[PDB]
Amino acid sequence: GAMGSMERASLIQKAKLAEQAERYEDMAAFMKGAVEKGEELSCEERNLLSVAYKNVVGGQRAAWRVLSSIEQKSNEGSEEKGPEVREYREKVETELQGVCDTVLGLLDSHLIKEAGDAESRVFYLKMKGDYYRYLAEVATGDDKKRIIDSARSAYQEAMDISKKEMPPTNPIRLGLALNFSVFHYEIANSPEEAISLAKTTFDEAMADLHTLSEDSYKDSTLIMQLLRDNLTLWT
Amino acid sequence: GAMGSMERASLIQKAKLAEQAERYEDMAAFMKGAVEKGEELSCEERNLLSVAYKNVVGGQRAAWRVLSSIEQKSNEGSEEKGPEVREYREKVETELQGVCDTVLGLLDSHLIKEAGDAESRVFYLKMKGDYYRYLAEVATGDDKKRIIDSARSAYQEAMDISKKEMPPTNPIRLGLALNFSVFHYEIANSPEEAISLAKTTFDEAMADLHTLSEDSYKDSTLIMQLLRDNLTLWT
Amino acid sequence: VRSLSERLM
Amino acid sequence: VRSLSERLM
Ligand SMILES: N=C(N)c1cc(-c2ccccc2)c(-c2cn(CCN)cn2)s1
Ligand SMILES: N=C(N)c1cc(-c2ccccc2)c(-c2cn(CCN)cn2)s1
Ligand SMILES: [Ca+2]
Ligand SMILES: [Ca+2]
Ligand SMILES: [Ca+2]
Ligand SMILES: [Ca+2]
Ligand SMILES: [Cl-]
Ligand SMILES: [Cl-]
Repeated sequence: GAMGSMERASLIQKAKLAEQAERYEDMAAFMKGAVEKGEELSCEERNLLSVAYKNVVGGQRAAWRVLSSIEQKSNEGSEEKGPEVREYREKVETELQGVCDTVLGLLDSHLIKEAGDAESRVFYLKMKGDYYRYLAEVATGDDKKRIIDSARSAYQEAMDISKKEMPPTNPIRLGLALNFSVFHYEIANSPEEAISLAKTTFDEAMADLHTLSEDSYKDSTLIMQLLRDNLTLWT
Repeated sequence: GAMGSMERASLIQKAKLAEQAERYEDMAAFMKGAVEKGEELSCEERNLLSVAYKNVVGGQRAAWRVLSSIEQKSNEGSEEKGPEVREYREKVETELQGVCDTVLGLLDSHLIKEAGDAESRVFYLKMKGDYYRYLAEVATGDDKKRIIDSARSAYQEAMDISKKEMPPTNPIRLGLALNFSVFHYEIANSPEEAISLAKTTFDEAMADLHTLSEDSYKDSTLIMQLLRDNLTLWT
Repeated sequence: VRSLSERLM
Repeated sequence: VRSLSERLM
């Protein structure tokens, strides 16, 4: 890899600089290089990895949605405009799939298999579910069902560990439940499951807030508010 | 070039789609491909070219400024942090210089030499001044003076044509004067020249507004407001 | 309107 | 504060 000659610590330092400069493609390349050193990642490093790729794929998803909407309008009384909209939507889609495959490849080689603590293992399995979910958003072929089931399976394994090993207010556990609820609503055509999961997650977190410091309370309630916002949109 | 196999019209169509999707690197690559077809550019196409590269270089400039500030703080009681800040600032700087060189190369091969009408020739010479100005922002070596003079010379030629061939409210003429005033203030250490140019430009445009339609009035006054905002900051 | 997923810190 | 240059349409 092009980062093979750079020290691990320098890659992490430069990822932090890239974040400050809003250079998320660079940030992701630095963090990929750091993962490829073969050592496990600390909590801060795991979050740097996620921030970088979430920003990269987030821009791709936003662009894909714009282009997909234009394409769908073109396929209604609509003047034929040639293959260009489809071609360019396909170009962005292929790039997005490539980023998702890269993240999934890092998780499979070898972040998940070396992650034994709940905070690392749940984090990575959640990420696996997320990037399969992003693949599912653009999937249409003989693979859509299998991609959806791969997302579901990763989220389910993460959920099972999180419920056994983490308190209901743990921010990773909350973010996982939030994203699995989004999977149910937006991917799996299961709005009732989404609503039930969001409600139970919110209520069980509410009942555990009394155990938390001021700073942890702030962290947990911020994520709980997203559960509440979705419940307001969904009901 | 990778765009050599794509039709000119398809490149323009995809540049417009990339703009809508906020994919400015793609937009710039499409417009570079369109320029390399060898035909002159229409007014709309010239603006697509400028929008694309302005967005690309604008992100690079913003990142370079963040990194340069971090580097300068590191070189004051400041703990030594190694070569990483300098290296990464240099990486972004080199990328930025490469984008500027690409735009300057398109202008030199062969957009300027084929531009005979004032609206095209002034537009391209202004762009030449702008991209030399962006090079000057990061220049430090035995080339800073020559880069500054290249920006000045391009802006001056554009100014001379614009004053002979365009009314004082023409939006290209106004944007040129605005950017040349910024050159004087921020690059050439000539704040009085900047102020004088902004004032004369604003006043001469004011006196020509009566000749304009409602839509042209809106276009011209929007740029005049930037001249006024700078004068407020500079005085 | 699309559902809200987990946000960065 | 940095000077304002020409803006896109
Ligand atoms: N450079 C960034 N963006 C981040 C840095 C850290 C960070 C993590 C540990 C120590 C110091 C900083 C982040 C973090 C923490 N948690 C916890 C769950 N709420 C979520 N994100 S994020
Ligand atoms: N796709 C974009 N961004 C743009 C398209 C056009 C455009 C130009 C001609 C015809 C139709 C559209 C732009 C334009 C025009 N002028 C004039 C000076 N005020 C500045 N920009 S910009
Ligand atoms: Ca381990
Ligand atoms: Ca535990
Ligand atoms: Ca000509
Ligand atoms: Ca004229
Ligand atoms: Cl394409
Ligand atoms: Cl670097």
